[PDB]
Amino acid sequence: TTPEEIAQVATISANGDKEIGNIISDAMKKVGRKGVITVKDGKTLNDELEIIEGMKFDRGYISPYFINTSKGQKCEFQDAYVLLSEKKISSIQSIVPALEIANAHRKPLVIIAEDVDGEALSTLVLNRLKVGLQVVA
Amino acid sequence: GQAFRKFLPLFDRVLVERSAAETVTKGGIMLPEKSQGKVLQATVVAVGSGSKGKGGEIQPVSVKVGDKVLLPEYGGTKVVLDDKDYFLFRDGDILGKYVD
Amino acid sequence: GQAFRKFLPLFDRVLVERSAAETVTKGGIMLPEKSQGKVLQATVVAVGSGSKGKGGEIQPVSVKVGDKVLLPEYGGTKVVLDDKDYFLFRDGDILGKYVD
Amino acid sequence: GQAFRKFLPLFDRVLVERSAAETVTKGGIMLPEKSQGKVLQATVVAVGSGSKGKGGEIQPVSVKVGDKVLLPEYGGTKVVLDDKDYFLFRDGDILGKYVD
Repeated sequence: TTPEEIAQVATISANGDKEIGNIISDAMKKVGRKGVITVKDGKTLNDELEIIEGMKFDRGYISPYFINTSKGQKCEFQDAYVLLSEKKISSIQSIVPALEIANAHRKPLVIIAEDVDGEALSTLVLNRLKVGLQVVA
Repeated sequence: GQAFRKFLPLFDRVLVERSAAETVTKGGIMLPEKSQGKVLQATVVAVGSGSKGKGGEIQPVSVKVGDKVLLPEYGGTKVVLDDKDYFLFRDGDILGKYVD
Repeated sequence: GQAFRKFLPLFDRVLVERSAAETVTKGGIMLPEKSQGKVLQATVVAVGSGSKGKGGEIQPVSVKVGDKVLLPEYGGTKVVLDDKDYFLFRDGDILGKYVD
Repeated sequence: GQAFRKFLPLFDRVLVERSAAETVTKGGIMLPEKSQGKVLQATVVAVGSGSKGKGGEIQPVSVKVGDKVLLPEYGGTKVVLDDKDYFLFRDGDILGKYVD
């Protein structure tokens, strides 16, 4: 019934290590007692807990030129439009109207797709570099 | 026939200048220059004398100088006049002209 | 000849627009849009002046503006007028027209 | 030209209805429908105005409406009128008609 019992169970099961029990109690407090907790290696001396919030997936951007924040080599937008598709965006005509809405409403656009072929990618990079369109594939 | 920049086509051949390729959309999205292809809209800058399909008289060309026309995707010959590109077609190869 | 949307086809070419593809059946079953193909029923929106198969006079086109026609499966040229699709055929390529 | 179910073919095209494929022999053996092929016997249900092989006059079609004809293996076009199949041929493509 209490997180103290959770910490005690995780401490006993980890051969008396109180820090492992405390970190498991913190993880179960953050993501829930039925949440997803994954153990992996660390490059530091001490154990650490990282809480990943929202929808984070293992895919980076397609084009390196989309970086608008070079402080950490990342693309950063606030209040952005999202265009989602399971088909690879290749043609010009399949990418112009979404850019038209994103330019008319003056909002960033994140295009999550299976892939982006050379024609649509060249259009996106040319609009990002030349006129300064806030887009990321 | 009518000669344009010291060049007059022979028979029913028509020399046209292709229209400028569209670089921006109506909303303001830039287009890459490699994906434009060839412009099918042209303006007639030179006409020939005409063919001889019927004996006796010589048939004039249907189009005239200064007529906007629609080109087929094939059938053009590149002519370099004053280091500028022009296209030679036939009179029958022209699809249709824009009247106003 | 007759001009549609500031476009007049040349010689015996005929500009038509295809009829709308069927989306539901007569009983109410929806059809997918990817399996419709091309509509063979069109209406004539523009006609040319005509060809010169015989010497002297010029032959008018068989069809006129406002005639529903049946198109062949091959032999059309796509023309974009006002960002709308139209098809250019020849006068002899038209199979037959619907008389009412 | 003669029209059939609000359809009139153009030039020298002839619209015919193929005869019913046989399924029972003269002795009483039923035949499979898949191994029947296409029926080469048809009846003329629509004719066009005719072609312009000679200048001036217009040439009537050789066949008329209500004539039984023999079709070649190829050269026909499928036309769906009232969800029923008809075949468009040329005037010269018809092999011969059955007189009585």
